[PDB]
Amino acid sequence: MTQQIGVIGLAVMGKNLAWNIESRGYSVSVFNRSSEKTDLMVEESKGKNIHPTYSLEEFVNSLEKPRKILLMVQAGKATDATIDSLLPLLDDGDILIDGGNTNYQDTIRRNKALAQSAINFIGMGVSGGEIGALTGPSLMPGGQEEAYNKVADILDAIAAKAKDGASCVTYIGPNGAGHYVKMVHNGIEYADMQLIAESYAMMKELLGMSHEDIAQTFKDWNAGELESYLIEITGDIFMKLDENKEALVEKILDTAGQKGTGKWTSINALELGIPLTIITESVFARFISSIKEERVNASKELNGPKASFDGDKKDFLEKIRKALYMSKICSYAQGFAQMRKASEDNEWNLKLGDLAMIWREGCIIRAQFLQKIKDAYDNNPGLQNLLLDPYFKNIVTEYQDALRDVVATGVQNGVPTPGFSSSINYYDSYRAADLPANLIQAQRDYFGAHTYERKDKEGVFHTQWI
Amino acid sequence: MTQQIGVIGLAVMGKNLAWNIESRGYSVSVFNRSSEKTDLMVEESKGKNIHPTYSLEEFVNSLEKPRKILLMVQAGKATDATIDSLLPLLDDGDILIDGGNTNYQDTIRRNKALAQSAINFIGMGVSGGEIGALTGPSLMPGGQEEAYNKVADILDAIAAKAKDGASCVTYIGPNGAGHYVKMVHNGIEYADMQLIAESYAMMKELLGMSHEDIAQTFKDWNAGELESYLIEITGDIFMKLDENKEALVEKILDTAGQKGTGKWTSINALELGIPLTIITESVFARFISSIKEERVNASKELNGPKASFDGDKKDFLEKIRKALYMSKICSYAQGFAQMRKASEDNEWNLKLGDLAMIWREGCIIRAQFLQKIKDAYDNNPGLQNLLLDPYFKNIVTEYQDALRDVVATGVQNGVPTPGFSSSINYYDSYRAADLPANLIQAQRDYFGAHTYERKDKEGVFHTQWI
Ligand SMILES: [Ag+]
Ligand SMILES: [Ag+]
Ligand SMILES: [Ag+]
Ligand SMILES: [Ag+]
Ligand SMILES: [Ag+]
Ligand SMILES: [Ag+]
Ligand SMILES: [Ag+]
Ligand SMILES: [Ag+]
Ligand SMILES: [Ag+]
Ligand SMILES: [Ag+]
Repeated sequence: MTQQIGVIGLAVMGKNLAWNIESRGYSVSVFNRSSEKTDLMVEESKGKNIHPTYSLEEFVNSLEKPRKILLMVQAGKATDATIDSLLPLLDDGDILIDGGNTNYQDTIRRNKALAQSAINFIGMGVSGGEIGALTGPSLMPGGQEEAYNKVADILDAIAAKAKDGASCVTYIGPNGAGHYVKMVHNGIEYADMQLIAESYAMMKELLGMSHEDIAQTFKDWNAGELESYLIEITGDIFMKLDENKEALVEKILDTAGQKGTGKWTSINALELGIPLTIITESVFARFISSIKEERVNASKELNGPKASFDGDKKDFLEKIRKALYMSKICSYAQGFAQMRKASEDNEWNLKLGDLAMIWREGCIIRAQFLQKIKDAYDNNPGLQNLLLDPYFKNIVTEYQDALRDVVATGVQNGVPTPGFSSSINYYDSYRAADLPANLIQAQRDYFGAHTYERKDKEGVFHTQWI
Repeated sequence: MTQQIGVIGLAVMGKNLAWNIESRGYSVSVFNRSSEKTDLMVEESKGKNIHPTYSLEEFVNSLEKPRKILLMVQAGKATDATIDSLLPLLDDGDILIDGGNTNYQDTIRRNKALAQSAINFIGMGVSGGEIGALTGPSLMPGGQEEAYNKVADILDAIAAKAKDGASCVTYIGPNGAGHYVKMVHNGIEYADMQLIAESYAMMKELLGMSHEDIAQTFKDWNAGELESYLIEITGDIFMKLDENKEALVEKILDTAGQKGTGKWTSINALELGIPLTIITESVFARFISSIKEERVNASKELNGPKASFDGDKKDFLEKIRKALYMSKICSYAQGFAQMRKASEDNEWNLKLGDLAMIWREGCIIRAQFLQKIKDAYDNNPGLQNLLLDPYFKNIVTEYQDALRDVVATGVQNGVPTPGFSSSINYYDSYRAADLPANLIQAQRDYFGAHTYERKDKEGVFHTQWI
């Protein structure tokens, strides 16, 4: 009278995972604090091996040992409440797996505390949404390596299967390493969406393209280097019409939301001293678009240039394509530099070549762009920046002319390009052998006596500038 | 045998403050954990009323009550260690004042904990460097208002006197409001230093200007609307010669440092949901300046355009002046929108018109720019963005033409302008009644089923996009 794994939190995500685990031949117990949601699942699981429970004691006593408990409750304090109530009921060696979109610092705090009580805590990032959770998500579990191996086969059976037959799951590293990589991957998707949005803004407000030509443009781009799940979905979106045979994408209110992570990865980059300019401008861009009523009033008070393009539009369309691909490359270069620094500071010993399976960028499809990131770090693990990898190096040095043109016309025509500008600014700052920071060092030496180093002489110096 | 106020932490900042307090006629006790610096201060204070102590017990018993203890020790944990040791020796109503560059979150924690022991805590930001603390610093005290009034006469006597006679000290608000405003003010200074740096970069790299042409340019600008302490000193820095009459600022290693605050103010804006693009890009720009060796090898692998300017150099230099002024306005707009949001979330009831005395920007000189910031919020306290203030609004809408030319010329010439591009992008996005976030909402509605709103009809909607 025992089950092999239990799930707590029977919302859409937790219910779908329990069904996924069940469909592989595993006996699953379930529990929900409010009882109406757990017996609801019972009526939907008439043929499935799902054993409902209605108390925390019954749920824990229903699982074989070492117990494997998958936590799919609300992020934040509800998760801490579930762990705090489970802890006195658990036994030494049990495994708690938090599959929610947790801040990695909370995963580190819980994994450290429960380890003192001989309880394993695996923070697992889950990608795929409700659809993927049912059929096969991609998982980023982090925590005790021995606890992962005890549950590796369950995670392997329920995870997505790539083209190579490989499971979309691997051990990221200790404690909060899994939730961290999940956060950084989502932050990289933040940048890609903002760069695709900027590409659509120029195709619409500058080239005056229809929603038919816009959709066909992205589908063309998805066939080449820009092949990604986001580009493919973007093309289909511009083809879904509404009541009056109009593009529904244009009637959607332009206020972008975010459930954290975007804030989290930019805050982390600032803490690590990593320049995550493109992902941070993307998070800021979502902030600005939420002040919609404030923006509409500002539009009536702040004038700007009228967008005009008299030249060859289809060659400018290709320049936008090169600008999008290069800015995406700088996006990853910043994001993977962030991951390298984070593994150093957290002593995670991460393998960046193994952390290139981003979901929205073509995960199961084995997108060529992802394998190029993996191979770059695989061939040179000590690689300091993806911009210096021979492949990406060759592209950004040839595509920079297109990005500079696209940024220039965008600014001169009043169409904001926070992500495009960040990329060409990053490439120009990163490649600059000399920066005007020497002037900043001089000001800092005067105002706060912070001293300075020199380019010709060794040592540190202070100067009476006045 | 009791003094009126005590100082703990006898480095140069705390020793200068104690001397400042003494020079106004107050009896001062001093103490340092390691006694060696204490009885070095007796050797330097022969004629002044400085009573040294060598135990925390003696230091506490040497002060009249309610005791006024100014903390000037190492930021963070040395401060917490001094507080933890002081607490069992204090009495109800005693006032601890931390004058270090402290994260405002630490002040909120300390003020709440000490209040439960009937101990006042004042987090006080101090600006002006070491010479300022000796002759007259800028003070931003925050904490118990009744405790501020008990030390207000001492703070007013030692603080700098602006050129309208007023002492640059004022009660900012409860708990961490004082250190918070110091953090936001420093963040605004970060942006202005990076924008001045970008201005100098194009004067040299693009306009091929001299080092005395560059110097006289900043002094010319300091005579107009761009008058600030920063610009005036930037002109003096370019006049500092070395032994062989070379410009000394050209020899300083271009690695800009930072002691926090810049990180903190950008992390805070991300937490508040405030688009602080210009200040954050400047913080990231300092990060990029640190990887000097990495930048030097990147310069040998990543090519860019050769900077060249054919047109009127004087006409472009005036555009750089307009680009600098508008970008400065756009950073103040972000910085003061951030302060309004923080007063709301923290319940500080901040009067933004009284929080415009930024040190490096001309607070002691009562710069015309800072008074226009004060007048903007005095004339309209509910003002949501300084871009909407009639004075600033008429300047940004005229100067945008110059900023766009400066940004576009920089991108096409490979001179990185992260702050200039951020400002014009911030202006274009804030004035945009419609942004491409509608596409981001459609993508989110597909991947995570996050639903969306419409522009024409009210309600929430979810679409199957394929
Ligand atoms: Ag995979
Ligand atoms: Ag991932
Ligand atoms: Ag269409
Ligand atoms: Ag993935
Ligand atoms: Ag995958
Ligand atoms: Ag003042
Ligand atoms: Ag200040
Ligand atoms: Ag000179
Ligand atoms: Ag000031
Ligand atoms: Ag002042």
